[PDB]
Amino acid sequence: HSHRQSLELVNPGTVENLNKEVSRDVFLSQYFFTGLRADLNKAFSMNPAFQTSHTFSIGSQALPKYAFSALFANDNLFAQGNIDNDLSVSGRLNYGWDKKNISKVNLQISDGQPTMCQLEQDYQASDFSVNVKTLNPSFSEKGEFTGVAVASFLQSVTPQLALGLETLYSRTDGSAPGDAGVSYLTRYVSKKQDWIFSGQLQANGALIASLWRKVAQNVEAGIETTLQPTVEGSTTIGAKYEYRQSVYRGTLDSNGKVACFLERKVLPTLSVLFCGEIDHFKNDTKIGCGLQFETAGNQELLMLQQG
Amino acid sequence: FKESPLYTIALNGAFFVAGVAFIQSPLMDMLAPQL
Amino acid sequence: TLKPIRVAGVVTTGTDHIDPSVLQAYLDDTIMKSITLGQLVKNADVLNKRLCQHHIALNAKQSFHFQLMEVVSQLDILPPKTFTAKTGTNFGNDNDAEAYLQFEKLIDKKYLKLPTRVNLEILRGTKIHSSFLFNSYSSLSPQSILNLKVFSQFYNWNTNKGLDIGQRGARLSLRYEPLFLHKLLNESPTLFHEWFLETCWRSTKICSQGTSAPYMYSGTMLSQAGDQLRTILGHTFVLDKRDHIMCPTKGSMLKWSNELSPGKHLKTQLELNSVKSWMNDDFITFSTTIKTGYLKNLSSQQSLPVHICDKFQSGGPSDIRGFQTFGLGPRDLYDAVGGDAFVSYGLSVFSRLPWKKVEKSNFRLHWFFNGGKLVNHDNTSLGNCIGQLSKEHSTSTGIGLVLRHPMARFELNFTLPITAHENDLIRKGFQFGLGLAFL
Amino acid sequence: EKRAHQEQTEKTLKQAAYVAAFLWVSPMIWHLVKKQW
Amino acid sequence: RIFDTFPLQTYAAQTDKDEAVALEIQRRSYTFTERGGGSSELTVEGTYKLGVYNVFLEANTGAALATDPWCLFVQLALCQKNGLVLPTHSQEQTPSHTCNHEMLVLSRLSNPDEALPILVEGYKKRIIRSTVAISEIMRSRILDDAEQLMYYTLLDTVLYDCWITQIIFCASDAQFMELYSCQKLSGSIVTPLDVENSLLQKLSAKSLKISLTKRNKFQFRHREIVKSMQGVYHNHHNSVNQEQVLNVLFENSKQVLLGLKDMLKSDGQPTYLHLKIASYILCITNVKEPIKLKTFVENECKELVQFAQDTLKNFVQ
Amino acid sequence: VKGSVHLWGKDGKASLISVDSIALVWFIKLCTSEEAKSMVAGLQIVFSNNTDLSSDGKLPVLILDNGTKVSGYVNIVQFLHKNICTSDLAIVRKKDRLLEYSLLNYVDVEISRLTDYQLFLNTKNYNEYTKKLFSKLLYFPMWYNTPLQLRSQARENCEEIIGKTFKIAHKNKIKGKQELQQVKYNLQFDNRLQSCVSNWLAARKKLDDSVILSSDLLFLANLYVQLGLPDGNRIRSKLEQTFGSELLNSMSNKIDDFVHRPSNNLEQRDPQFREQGNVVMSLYNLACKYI
Repeated sequence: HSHRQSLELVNPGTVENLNKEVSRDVFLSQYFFTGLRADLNKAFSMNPAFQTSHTFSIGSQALPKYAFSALFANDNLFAQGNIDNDLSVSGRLNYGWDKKNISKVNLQISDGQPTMCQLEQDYQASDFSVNVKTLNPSFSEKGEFTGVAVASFLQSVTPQLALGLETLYSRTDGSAPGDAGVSYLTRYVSKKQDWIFSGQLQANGALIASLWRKVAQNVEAGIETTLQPTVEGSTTIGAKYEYRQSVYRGTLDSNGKVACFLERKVLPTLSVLFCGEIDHFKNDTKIGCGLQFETAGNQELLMLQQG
Repeated sequence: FKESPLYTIALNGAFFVAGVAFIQSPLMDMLAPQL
Repeated sequence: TLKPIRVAGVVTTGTDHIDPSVLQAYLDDTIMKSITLGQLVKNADVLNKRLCQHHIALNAKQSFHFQLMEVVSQLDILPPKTFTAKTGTNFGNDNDAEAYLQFEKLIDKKYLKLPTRVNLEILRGTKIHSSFLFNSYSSLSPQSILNLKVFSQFYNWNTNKGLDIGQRGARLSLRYEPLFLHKLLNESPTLFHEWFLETCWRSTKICSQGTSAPYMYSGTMLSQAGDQLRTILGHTFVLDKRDHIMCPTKGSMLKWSNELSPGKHLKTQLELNSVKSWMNDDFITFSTTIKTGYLKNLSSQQSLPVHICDKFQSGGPSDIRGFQTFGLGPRDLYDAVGGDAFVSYGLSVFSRLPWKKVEKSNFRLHWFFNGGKLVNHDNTSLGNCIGQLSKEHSTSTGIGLVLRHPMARFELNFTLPITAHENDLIRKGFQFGLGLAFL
Repeated sequence: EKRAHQEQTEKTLKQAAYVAAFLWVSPMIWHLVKKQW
Repeated sequence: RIFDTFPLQTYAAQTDKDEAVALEIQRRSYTFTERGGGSSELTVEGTYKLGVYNVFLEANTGAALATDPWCLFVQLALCQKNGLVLPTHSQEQTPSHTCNHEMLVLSRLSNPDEALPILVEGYKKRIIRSTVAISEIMRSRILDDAEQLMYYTLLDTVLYDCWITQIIFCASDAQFMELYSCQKLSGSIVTPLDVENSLLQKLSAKSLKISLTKRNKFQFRHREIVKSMQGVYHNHHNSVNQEQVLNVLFENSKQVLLGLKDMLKSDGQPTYLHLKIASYILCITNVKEPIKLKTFVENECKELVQFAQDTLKNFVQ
Repeated sequence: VKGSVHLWGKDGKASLISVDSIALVWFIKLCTSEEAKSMVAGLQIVFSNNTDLSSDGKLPVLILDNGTKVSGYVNIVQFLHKNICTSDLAIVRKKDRLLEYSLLNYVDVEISRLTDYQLFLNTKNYNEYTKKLFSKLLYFPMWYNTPLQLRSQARENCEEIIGKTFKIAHKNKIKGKQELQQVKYNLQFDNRLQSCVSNWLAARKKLDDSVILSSDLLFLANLYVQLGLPDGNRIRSKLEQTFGSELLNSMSNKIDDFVHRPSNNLEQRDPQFREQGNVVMSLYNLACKYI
């Protein structure tokens, strides 16, 4: 265990964030919506993070008519609770026993469906990462595991490459053995951090190949290719401009559809947002407008925000 | 003329490599405005 | 102190938003009758509290050291005359949390010489389908206020949200609160009266699938659905001699409510609460609550039945722990049809946590005993009503943990019935309840 | 079929564990390869 | 464990009940008596109650009939199938009670679909049959004859639409609320409580009309005239197109009524088509305001009003 | 009778979207006798393709030069049949008018509902054929709302009758669930269609079978629309096996004969600007609706 220290192997990121830059930062699929949306976010404290958010939406079905969320976060705890109409409750609780070990629990209640609980444990070593998440644990009369178990390991062979595997075991009812799936993950980061590449091979032959590039501090791009006999393929290109006044995002798919999403900050509190997707081949177009307004709960932060 | 799943996989891979080449080319760098 | 001091002269700053002829009444009636220094200090405190209550200033500063005869200095903070947008959350008693958005606007003195305020509120919630509220407040006097409310709200009421209630209308209310009590009632007891007149159009629908169950389809509940318009007069008296509203440690509180629908019905309700602490650091607290209510039908020959929403209901996590909501009283088939007379009592005891690591926290151990009765009395005699209201009660006991935060009260209890009826909705074991009002 | 599926799942998980061990020992193998070349 | 010992004591069910409610349900219920003699041979679990909009007492036979064609058709079908006899007055005229079928006046808000008639069956195990269920039950008894099914579907699509449009538009609120509302009335404003009943009709008149346009896919057949009722503009663009729609319905319904006179021969027990024709005739000849449909059926269709009276004599003793 | 008839269509043919425009051009082209020709003489066919002229939002509309608007195939033919001087397509006798009206109304309210299901609620037909026609029928800004409106309408009439990566793989079972649901739905539709058309055939035999009535042009129009869709082979197989190859072939031969007719009686007219339905007229109508 001496040449390992001499090589100075760096700790790789989480297995779930191999293509995080492309999936979240670049592409606007996650942040796209339809109809009219208004958000009111009020913050009560800074060093202990604590805030609430009221969401009022109309003109669309994906966004609920009204929603209320409240989150708190101290140095080593995170607790978020959200309530949506028709009595849908979601709660996330993350605790870090140490800088390496993190335990998280997600509990959702639908008031008419069985309560769903997911427990995840993550460990970040000096040069490898191990995560294990369990969904709906159960034991039968034979003492056998029942539920969903996902165990992923990732190790960086060199400070530029990272290889890992993910194993899924899914037993639903317990009468029959669950299915097992193995996925291979590979990640490469350039020396200059200019561009990164990611690849994933699933158990069913599905392929994911993503590339992320950062031209400057205000311009990023990404390209994704997904594949799955009966197989289907998709190619997506996305571009993001991050400016001090506004944020622009555009995306185009190989099927001939395009989408745009802009966030314009005109006031220190109010910030408008527009989004639009057009598919000329299939004749399907969706639109969405929204606004975000921020307030300070206590007088100290109110004065700080006012100036 | 193939019209096969392997053919469409190869076509998607060709699209991906063409996009990667475009990104690596100075055209993508010039696509970014100065500001 | 007993130094003879007269007051002549008030230097006001930041009072350009209020008419001097209006501020003079406040100043006179609160501070320009003092004859000694202690009275002057008490009157200054009363004036500050009153100006905070009437939304004349968000913060008031007072100076007395200036010099028998002396001149007092008053400083206001100029509350925002412009628009005020707010968002908020409220705790309904029946395990429902409501959210609301509110817009406030103060009217300039050149239009109305009386301090006036207008707010518009949009509210949603667990059972509240929707609510639109328009409130207008006017400070007619330093010890009197007038409110005009226009409301339109739709929600679900009964068990499993079986019913659907929609109300539209308007009410006008006048609240009177004396500045000083008359020597009988170093404390600040609260006392106020409120007189209101309301008109409302209400629609009741059975929002329950007939294939689901035979619930909400009894003979009584089928004849309740429909539309009705009504007008009611009402009076409310509150006297609160307690040191805190949400965390009492000593003292008593009394509430009295009267409602009259002319030629239709007359309702009276009374509630008494008493709290006493015994140990060195409020370790053991004993709270006793007793509520009574009586409803009479003024219609001729027992015509014009009283609606199900105007009758009393007993049972629930808040009212009587150990039973389900709408879980007491007579039933037609499986539905609680309310009652005309009711009595309820609670005998709670609170203890602090013995662990000195966590002992100043609001979390406390709780032992409670509850009970009561709800009857449909014959309209003949109060004697018969009391005779049939004093036998075969429905009691319960339990132990649990309570968190009495000033914002809200949370309780997690293990409850066990002691007496009940055959058809009562018993709730044994663990029960959770959050809100503001508990027995 | 049933027990056959159980055995197949066990074989897949054992192969996954073997590949995990191979990945764990991979950095030293690649360091030795680089030293040789 | 020990939970079974709690409650420590248990009393009988509380038997006190409100008497102002028992009188309300007694003036809104009408009892179906048996054909030949006796009271009945039924238990409380075998009786049913028919929920209808309202009730009117006809001049000729004096029986109590529902004010809606569908409710009256269901009432006649139930009387025919079980051999019952039409009521004559509310149960407040007969304080003594026994186990009989009955007809109950209910608000349309007494079920999620906001429609009547409904059927309530059983006491301790209670079943609610809605309007759609009643319609599908009634429509499955005429599938044997394929020609009678064509006539049956013509009555409740053309004539039904004409009746609904006329009653909603060409008649005043005072006439609509007399047929499709359970609210009380006296006809003379004397007491201060009669002023309060007059404002409720004005306020809730339009809300009851919107609920009536959803009973038989009326809102789907006529989409552009049920959206003009849900707004306050009174524009003349939607006021000219409306009278064109209401004019083709009346012209089509005259053909239906003139063609029905040619087949009105009942050789014994009436079929479901004769009962449905009689229901429409009896409900049209009840309206007081001079609507065009009533004028037509009273001036040009004197042979259709005698058939309805002849078919009604089979159910009143 | 002098007026104008507005229908769904393009360049002299009626689109498969509307089964009442297809049956209304087989009507005017079958009025050849002396009595029948005077019924439709004076009418002008316009393929306006804008619903703002309709009195109830449905496109086949007759306007008699003075504001009198009659909408719908059944209403139009019933209005025309009562304006006969009385001095191929046959005119039914007085003793058989109620039955003819009953059959026509039954087709309109029962069998014309099933065609909407195949046109909009059937995914294989909607995603492949239905949506492509609107882009050619309407103008560019008004290209996307009409298909969604018609799809939403077509499911309101048929409700009670017919109604990381491993996580993605788990969600992929939705496709199999959808396939099972589609297989389930194809069984209710077949039974309902078999019952409706069997009832119509049983009732139709009471009339004369040697003539062509107004109610035959609508049933055959529904069959023509339903058997020309991409998924029409399954329907053709299901109907044939339970109603007879000879009967199905006779109906198809009648449909083909109706399709291959000379357009002599028919006389088109190019739409005028006030009845175009372009962006300017759409904005004018939107302004007038609110005012």
